[PDB]
Amino acid sequence: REHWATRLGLILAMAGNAVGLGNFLRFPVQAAENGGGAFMIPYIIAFLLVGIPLMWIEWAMGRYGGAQGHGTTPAIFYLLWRNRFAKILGVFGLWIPLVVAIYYVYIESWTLGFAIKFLVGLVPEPPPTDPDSILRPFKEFLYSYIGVPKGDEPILKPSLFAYIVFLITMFINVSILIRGISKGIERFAKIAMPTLFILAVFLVIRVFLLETPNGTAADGLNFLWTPDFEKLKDPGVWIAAVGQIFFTLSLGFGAIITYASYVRKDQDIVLSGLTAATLNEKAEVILGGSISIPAAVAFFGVANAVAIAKAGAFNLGFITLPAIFSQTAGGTFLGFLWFFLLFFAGLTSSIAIMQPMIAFLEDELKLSRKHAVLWTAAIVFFSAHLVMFLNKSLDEMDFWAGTIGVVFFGLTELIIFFWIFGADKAWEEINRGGIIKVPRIYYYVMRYITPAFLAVLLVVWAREYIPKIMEETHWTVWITRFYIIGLFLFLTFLVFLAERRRNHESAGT
Ligand SMILES: CCCCCCCCO[C@@H]1O[C@H](CO)[C@@H](O)[C@H](O)[C@H]1O
Ligand SMILES: CCCCCCCCO[C@@H]1O[C@H](CO)[C@@H](O)[C@H](O)[C@H]1O
Ligand SMILES: CCCCCCCCO[C@@H]1O[C@H](CO)[C@@H](O)[C@H](O)[C@H]1O
Ligand SMILES: CCCCCCCCO[C@@H]1O[C@H](CO)[C@@H](O)[C@H](O)[C@H]1O
Ligand SMILES: CNCCCN1c2ccccc2CCc2ccccc21
Ligand SMILES: CC(C)C[C@H](N)C(=O)O
Ligand SMILES: [Cl-]
Ligand code: NA
Ligand code: NA
Repeated sequence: REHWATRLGLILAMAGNAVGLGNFLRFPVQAAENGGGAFMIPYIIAFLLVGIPLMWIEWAMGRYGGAQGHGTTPAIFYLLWRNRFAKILGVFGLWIPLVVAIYYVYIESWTLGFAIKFLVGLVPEPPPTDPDSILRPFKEFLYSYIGVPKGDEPILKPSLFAYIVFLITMFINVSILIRGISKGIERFAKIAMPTLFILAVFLVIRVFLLETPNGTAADGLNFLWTPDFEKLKDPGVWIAAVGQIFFTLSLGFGAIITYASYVRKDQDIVLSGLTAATLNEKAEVILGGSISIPAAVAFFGVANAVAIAKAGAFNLGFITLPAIFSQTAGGTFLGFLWFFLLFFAGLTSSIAIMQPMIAFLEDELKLSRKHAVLWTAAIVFFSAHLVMFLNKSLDEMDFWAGTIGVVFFGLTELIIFFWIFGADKAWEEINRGGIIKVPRIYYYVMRYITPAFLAVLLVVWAREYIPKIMEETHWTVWITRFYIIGLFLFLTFLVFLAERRRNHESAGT
């Protein structure tokens, strides 16, 4: 069994797991689209009532399972609840991270592609006034890279460069994962995190130096950090805030659990878990929130910045920011640093969502690390073609797996660990070996508050928001739904084979 060599490696690996594209690309959009400061209140509450408690729960379930040679939920859920059904529900712990990896790695490859082009200076050349004359060249740049449709058809035509970069991205992910936990994920985390931090701070510093006739970077911070209690009664903001919390902290993806399964039985998961969660939040609200938003508001003002965030989730990070940078000396290089930052941020997170499948193949099907990594890479690479060529396929996978799936799974793992397994056993398991104890009140939060909070959230969602996404979408969404449902059946079949394999082994022993 592989174990994290050092505590710093563990923290930086777990921090690398959480700190990713969600901090720098997703958070800014979610905040701006929901009133900025009006989004922060529910976000902070969601972090305290959902983020923190679930982080500890996943670290606990992981370490508990790893002690018995299991790093994924199909097996761990069964250990906590001896029921054939626990194995089915556990499949989501392999499905979610696999589906998310299918589109996450692709988006990650974009940042590598852009980074390369911006470094070499193969970027557009804007006409020397007029906002549209500045932004259009960059919009075209993105649209040509990923191949956005021009006609009436929902078909994408990625550039050859984009495709080749995706292959390289997969290769880089494999090169790290194939070396294992300590010599792969950990070695890399110790290099990537410090780099990521320096790049992020440098960018924040450069961004503040932005002052135009429309505003300053300070105006952006005020927008993001000014309370608006008139939206606290809006369910949509709460759904957005909770969704962001889950995504940014890697909760409900089965990633934290798998990583924690490599933590030694005696090791502290309380302080370690809290540190990883805190590092992510700092990287999100302080770093992530201080780059994109302040820069957009500085050049276009609050109103226009918000409109740009509402048009295309990728606008602000792949079109707007590099466009804004292009108007300053060394702006192309600054764009390179922005995309290089995103690449490392994503790379440290993509290896985390691919490890669960790898761990399952090693733990349950007894495959060698080499074979487990290559097969996982093959499944992701192949499946990724659907996201690369079918328009809005990405949007669909992100919803079922990265949005609904994670909240549902988060509630499932809590119920299984804190209700079925036992609230008092769970509590003991979480605190065992801890350098610090979990505050007493959190017992009540985990047992009553968190589950009730997520239960209400899921109910409202399925009533006033999801029916539209089941009756107001293009027919091609069914191609993606069909395929991801097939992935679930495939994983269920593997769980079944793992059962038959273990049974046969128990007879020979
Ligand atoms: C995975 C099973 C079959 C995959 C076939 C992939 C064929 C990719 O084909 C490539 O697509 C690129 C755009 O994405 C084009 O730019 C290339 O010219 C084209 O050769
Ligand atoms: C550097 C790591 C991967 C580099 C892949 C480069 C793929 C280049 O691909 C080429 O790009 C040219 C534009 O630059 C196009 O005009 C060509 O049609 C295209 O085939
Ligand atoms: C993902 C499920 C199916 C993916 C099918 C991808 C088929 C790619 O097909 C290729 O597309 C290229 C343009 O991108 C064309 O230039 C090639 O002639 C065509 O063969
Ligand atoms: C399914 C996910 C992506 C599918 C991309 C399909 C791109 C198809 O492209 C089409 O391929 C046909 C042959 O199959 C050709 O006869 C058409 O002329 C060509 O436009
Ligand atoms: C509305 N569709 C775009 C969905 C994808 N998306 C992702 C997903 C993974 C990593 C980054 C992002 C950045 C853009 C973004 C913003 C808000 C929700 C989802 C997303
Ligand atoms: C899916 C997770 C690994 C995503 C990561 N926590 C991020 O914020 O990008
Ligand atoms: Cl290109
Ligand atoms: Na994050
Ligand atoms: Na990361």
